[PDB]
Amino acid sequence: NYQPTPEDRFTFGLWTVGWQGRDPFGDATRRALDPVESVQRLAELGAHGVTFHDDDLIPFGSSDSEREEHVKRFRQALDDTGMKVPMATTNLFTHPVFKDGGFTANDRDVRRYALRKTIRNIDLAVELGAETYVAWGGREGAESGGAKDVRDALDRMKEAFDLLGEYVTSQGYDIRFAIEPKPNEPRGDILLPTVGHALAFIERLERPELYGVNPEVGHEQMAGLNFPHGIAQALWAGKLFHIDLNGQNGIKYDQDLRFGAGDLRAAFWLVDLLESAGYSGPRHFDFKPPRTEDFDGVWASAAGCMRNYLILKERAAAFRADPEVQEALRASRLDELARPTAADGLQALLDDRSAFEEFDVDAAAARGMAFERLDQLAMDHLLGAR
Amino acid sequence: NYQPTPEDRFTFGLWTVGWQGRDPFGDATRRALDPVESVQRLAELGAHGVTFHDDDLIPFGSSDSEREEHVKRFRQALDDTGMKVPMATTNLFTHPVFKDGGFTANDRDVRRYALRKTIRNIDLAVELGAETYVAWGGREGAESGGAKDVRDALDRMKEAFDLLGEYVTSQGYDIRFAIEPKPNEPRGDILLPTVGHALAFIERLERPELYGVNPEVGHEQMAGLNFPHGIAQALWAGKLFHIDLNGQNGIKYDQDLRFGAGDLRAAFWLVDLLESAGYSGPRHFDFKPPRTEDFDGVWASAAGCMRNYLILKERAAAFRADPEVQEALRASRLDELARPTAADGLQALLDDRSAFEEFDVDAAAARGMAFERLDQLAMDHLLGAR
Amino acid sequence: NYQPTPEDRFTFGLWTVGWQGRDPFGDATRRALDPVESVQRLAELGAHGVTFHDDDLIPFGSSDSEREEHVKRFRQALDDTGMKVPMATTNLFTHPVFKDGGFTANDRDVRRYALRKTIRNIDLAVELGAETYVAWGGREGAESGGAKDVRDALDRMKEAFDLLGEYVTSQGYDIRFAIEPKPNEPRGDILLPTVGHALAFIERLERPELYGVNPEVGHEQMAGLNFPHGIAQALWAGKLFHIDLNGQNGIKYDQDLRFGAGDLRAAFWLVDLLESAGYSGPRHFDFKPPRTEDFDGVWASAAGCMRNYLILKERAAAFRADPEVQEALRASRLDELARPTAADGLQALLDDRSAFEEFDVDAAAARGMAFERLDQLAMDHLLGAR
Amino acid sequence: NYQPTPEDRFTFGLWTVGWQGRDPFGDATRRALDPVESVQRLAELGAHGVTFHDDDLIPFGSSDSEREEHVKRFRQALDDTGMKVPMATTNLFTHPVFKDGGFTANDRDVRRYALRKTIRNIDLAVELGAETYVAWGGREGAESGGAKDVRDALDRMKEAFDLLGEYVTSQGYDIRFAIEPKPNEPRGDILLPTVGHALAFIERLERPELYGVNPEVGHEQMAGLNFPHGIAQALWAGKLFHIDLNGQNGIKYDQDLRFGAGDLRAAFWLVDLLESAGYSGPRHFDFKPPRTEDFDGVWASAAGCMRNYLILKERAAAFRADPEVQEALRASRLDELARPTAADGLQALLDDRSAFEEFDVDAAAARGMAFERLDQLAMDHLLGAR
Ligand SMILES: [Ca+2]
Ligand SMILES: [Ca+2]
Ligand SMILES: [Ca+2]
Ligand SMILES: [Ca+2]
Ligand SMILES: [Mn+2]
Ligand SMILES: [Mn+2]
Ligand SMILES: [Mn+2]
Ligand SMILES: [Mn+2]
Ligand SMILES: [Mn+2]
Ligand SMILES: [Mn+2]
Ligand SMILES: [Mn+2]
Ligand SMILES: [Mn+2]
Repeated sequence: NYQPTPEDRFTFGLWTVGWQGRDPFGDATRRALDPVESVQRLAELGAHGVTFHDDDLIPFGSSDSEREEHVKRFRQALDDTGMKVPMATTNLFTHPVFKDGGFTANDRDVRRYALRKTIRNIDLAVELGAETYVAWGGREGAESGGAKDVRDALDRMKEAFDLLGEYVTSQGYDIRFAIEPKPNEPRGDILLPTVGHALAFIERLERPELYGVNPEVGHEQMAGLNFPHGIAQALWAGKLFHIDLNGQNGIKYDQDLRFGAGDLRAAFWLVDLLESAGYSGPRHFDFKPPRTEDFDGVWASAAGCMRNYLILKERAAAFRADPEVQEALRASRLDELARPTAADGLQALLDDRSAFEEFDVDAAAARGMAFERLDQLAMDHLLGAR
Repeated sequence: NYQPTPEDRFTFGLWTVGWQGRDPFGDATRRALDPVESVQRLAELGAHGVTFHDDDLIPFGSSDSEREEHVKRFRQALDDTGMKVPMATTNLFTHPVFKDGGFTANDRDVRRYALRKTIRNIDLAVELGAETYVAWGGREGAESGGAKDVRDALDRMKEAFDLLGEYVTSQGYDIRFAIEPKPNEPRGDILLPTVGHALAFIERLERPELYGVNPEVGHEQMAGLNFPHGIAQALWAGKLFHIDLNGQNGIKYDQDLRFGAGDLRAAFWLVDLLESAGYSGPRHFDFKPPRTEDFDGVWASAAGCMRNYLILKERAAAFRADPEVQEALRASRLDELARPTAADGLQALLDDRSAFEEFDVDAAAARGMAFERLDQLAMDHLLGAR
Repeated sequence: NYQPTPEDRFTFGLWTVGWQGRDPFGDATRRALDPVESVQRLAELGAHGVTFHDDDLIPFGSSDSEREEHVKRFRQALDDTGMKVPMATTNLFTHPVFKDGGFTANDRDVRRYALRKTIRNIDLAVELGAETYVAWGGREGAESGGAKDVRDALDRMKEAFDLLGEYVTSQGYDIRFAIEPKPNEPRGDILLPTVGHALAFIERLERPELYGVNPEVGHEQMAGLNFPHGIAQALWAGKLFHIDLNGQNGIKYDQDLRFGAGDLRAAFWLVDLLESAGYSGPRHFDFKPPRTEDFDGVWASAAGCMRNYLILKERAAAFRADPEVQEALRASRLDELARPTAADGLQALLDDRSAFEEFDVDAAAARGMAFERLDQLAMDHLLGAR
Repeated sequence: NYQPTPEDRFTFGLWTVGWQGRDPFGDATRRALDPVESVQRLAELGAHGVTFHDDDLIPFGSSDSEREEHVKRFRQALDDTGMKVPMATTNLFTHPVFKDGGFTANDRDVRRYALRKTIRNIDLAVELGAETYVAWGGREGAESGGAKDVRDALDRMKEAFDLLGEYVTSQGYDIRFAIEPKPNEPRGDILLPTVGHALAFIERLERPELYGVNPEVGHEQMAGLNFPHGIAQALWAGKLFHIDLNGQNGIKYDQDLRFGAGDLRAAFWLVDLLESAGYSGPRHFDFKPPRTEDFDGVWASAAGCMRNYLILKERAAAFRADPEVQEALRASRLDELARPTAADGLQALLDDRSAFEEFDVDAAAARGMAFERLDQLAMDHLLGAR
């Protein structure tokens, strides 16, 4: 049951199943994976494609011949499996040069390098067919207040993204950017810490249409925020270009659990929203198989990502299609929420005694919203307890 | 020492010093205050002005004669003291009619009422000289996923704010709006939960220039965010129209402690930023004297708000003016953060071998940022330990 | 399906379904309920019993004749329905006299009053058949550091609980105490903030056997803790005398959602643990129907508490009984976790070369734990997706 | 000013100043330090001593000759400087063998190994003069519910600590154990997650007098708890055997900032408590110089730890000695908090009409606590603004 196929558009980063298990208190628990092997194993599980940071595919410091060979082998794996590469990104966080940032490093020479590194990989992303180029500015931020003037850093961040937009447009590329928020970790505070901050920033870029967000479940939950609500605001803005799916337990370090783990009900409401909104992008998993696992456990955890999406998709669809739930949604006035407040216009509102002098506030206040009955229908559907 | 005067522009809501101490587990511990008495007592402490929700000044349900009389008495107090009213707002949260929201209530008739209530108070705010009209949508949101379609609610929220902008423009008023984020409480999740989400939303209003944010220290800290960073992003966007100053200890219920309490170092960095940026708006306190206090303690806590601002202003100024700190800022490359990354242009960057093929990554990585020395200078200045 | 009956031992506080919906930003949205009516309505839903604070049953300030009459009517309702009263407690938080605490108020006369108030209600609890007397010290704590010397407050708290133990023993009562932790709200920080702190404190009481804990799902989750783990530690200590069941979304104000709402997977693991451990106490709900609801919604939300417990009980049982899961538990070495590390004794361990000089660390490190496969079996069982 | 000397008892782990800066998203930014060099540099800053994990001093896997040589060199550095070694600990977290735990690993052979590893290092700790042996069970816990039966794991944890107590007693050693709580990271949830849970656990060990806690500032703050309050409870229990000092900003990953950074007011109240209680143990820093720093910044950050302690010690002493503050403490009834509630005894309390029938609740409720004035005196003292 709940068997994924490539038509489900499930994608995985190389760095997900390839995570060796190092952590700040721990050494690797797994050997490195060849990207060719992860392409093959993901395909066999029913994935649609893979994504990469530059340095996941090509070791940092490679010669041009080494680079060609890594890319050749990867392309052969993609061709052998039918896997796609819908998204790529830059690693602007691992190398010590990026310890104060890439695009917002205090050192100008590092900012210029970060841009050159990114632009080299945009070209490769396009080679490989990617439609989206993600940017997670994990090193952009500070541990102390004097270290980083945030106005100046936002000026630098805008320059960087505007240069990248100039570049793609100069080359005639179709690729679009997706900025990935995170509130903290590895920096004490990261710039553009939530979906909202990233959306706001994009509106000040010179070509805003080229940029959207890549929200990650666990990242918004590291700020205690409602991930489905943030996704709804990104969809409302027309900016959900890509998404990272995983699990998180609240406010703590970035756990990157498999999707469905962590906050299960938020996963249900997320799937419900993506499906009802007709989101057409990749269902991408940015997760890490726990370091307790061997390779068999890596593949089990990846399979579980997809399985849980498909279970939740079935249950959300059944919820929305249930006449009893449709009834309950009307009883809770979700239909009224979707109608304009004052399509009659401002003057008409001002002249409507039913809106003020003759509004019976107590009668309106007495009306229950019937939200608990609706929510228990939702729970019953999620649990298969109807 | 650190004596405030009206020229410091310190303001207080009527509902701050007037908070009777009810909480969800507790009855009032203080009698209600007459607004006239709080105007007088605040003036005597050196405040510049006061702010109000409609229902703080005029009891809900008042007749026109009662309303005139409440306003008359308040105006006399303002005239007796020289206090100003720079901001007002609407109470769209206390009355049970607003239990599912004002502007985004599922019930359309409630949304229309909320707008009429607001517009009546805009007129009064303008009467009294207010430059800013705040909106805190504390009831906008949900406890469960099916109860609120956030796309539809954002459509309703945009209609509401666009109608308010149509109204002010129709009347020729100069007043501008400031949306106050909060992530949760009283709703399980509140819409526009952070500065970023509110900034993003404003960009989609029909007349965005009429709207900014009213960030509150404790609200961003309820999401674990860096309040000075969020203020910097609001300043970068040109949208810091007003601010609420108070204290909070992290991620928990909204504490509304006096300013300086809660996160003291964040208070220092906030003041440093407001002063270095030349923020010219009110320094408004949205706080609650703890319910342990009698009226003497109310006034002590209000005085402490202002005192702590003035202490932190002195220390931040001394930090920035210290030649030793100026030196340390250059050593940490804060000067370089403020210069353009690539004013030479994209092509020039692309053709600069110093940015890639001949960039010595290891040499750059070895350079320490010197942030800890800078931060300990900051600590020494804050503590008066230089 | 999932129909509760009194044999399931589900209990509710009067203050749960009777919550009028006041909050710190909001007035009541529901009328007060007569305890007689809530007894009747709960019984009809299949509840086993009810619990009370003194002031829920007898208005504060009642005369002896009024008190007798309130108790008479309540007893008639209990007799009419077959409902039980397994637990009672004291309200040491609503009245302004308790603004700095009951048992740890700085004012000694308040501490003495708090004790007298409690002892009066212990007598009534015993009258009504209660086996457990809960104490939630919601006002014990501080908003500022100088206000409360915690060593001195713990001395006062120990005196108070030791006096209560002297009292029950003097009267020959069988009732036992259960201390309910909470980390914050209404105080900035509450004393005994978690299960662990309360367990530790109990060990220093003069008659520790008389005292256990009453952990509440949402309270431990307000500190970001794992509620099932804390329950396991209370069970390990022999101290789970009572429990409060509800839902919470992480680190924020105390939400008191219906059980099953909030962290659904934690609810599953909680039920699994209570049932596998053979917890024999009440399954008590300390929840609040959201203030959006009318009375119909109150009863729906109460019914949902019980329904969700029963669904999760079925799924947890099925998980543990599945041979495939039993296999997976052995593959993950849960059997080995349950065997003694060194029943051979210290000397034997010291002389065992297999434990050190000849332990093959790499071979052991290579063994995967198989936890992800186990967890996806758990997920499949919870969702009814096997 | 604020110059530390060895008599201040400041200590540092080798792993603090020696942290190379690896993090889960980042490679090392600093070379490894020779322990000899850190001993020398710490001594020159005015430190009293150093602490170590086994694997900080002796590379994992060393031969007996290599081990002797590492220890010889370290002892020479200690002798050259007069530095002490008051505490040591075991690394039961870095090596992949410990991926599911040391003492509570599911694999029994790993649990036995963990014990042998610890016991070898206890012997060395004693060699070097240590009085305290810390245990931080960072790998004890789980990412999923089925992986770890917490009752069984606590049985294993108790066996392990009881075996260690048998060992020290068999050898006639004076050393005592200190269990270090942490709520999460690297495991999704860690067992014994707070001071309270560890204190409770200790009471169930066979020789409880041999065990205390080693609380860390940032760890309790990762659960949003009040660190000074938790320290007060550990002192009340007689169990503050050691402490880890650092800084943290709330609920997020373990930051390990220098002491004084993070929550500054909590640092002030902590110092106030340690000094007023006469804590006589090491003032140990478990911190990490941020990876932005070079070696000069490492030493600056270490110096700042000590400086901030000494500043806060001066300010706390001045607060407590100020007659004005002494007055304010009496006005807030801190004197009354320290007197017994009912030294007259239970019967006397029961017969005291002033405690109930003739207690004037309203008069008592009207009395303000004067906490805000007290707290602003505290703020003025901290800031040097008296
Ligand atoms: Ca889950
Ligand atoms: Ca403070
Ligand atoms: Ca749930
Ligand atoms: Ca600080
Ligand atoms: Mn992540
Ligand atoms: Mn991601
Ligand atoms: Mn607030
Ligand atoms: Mn506010
Ligand atoms: Mn609760
Ligand atoms: Mn409770
Ligand atoms: Mn730490
Ligand atoms: Mn530590």
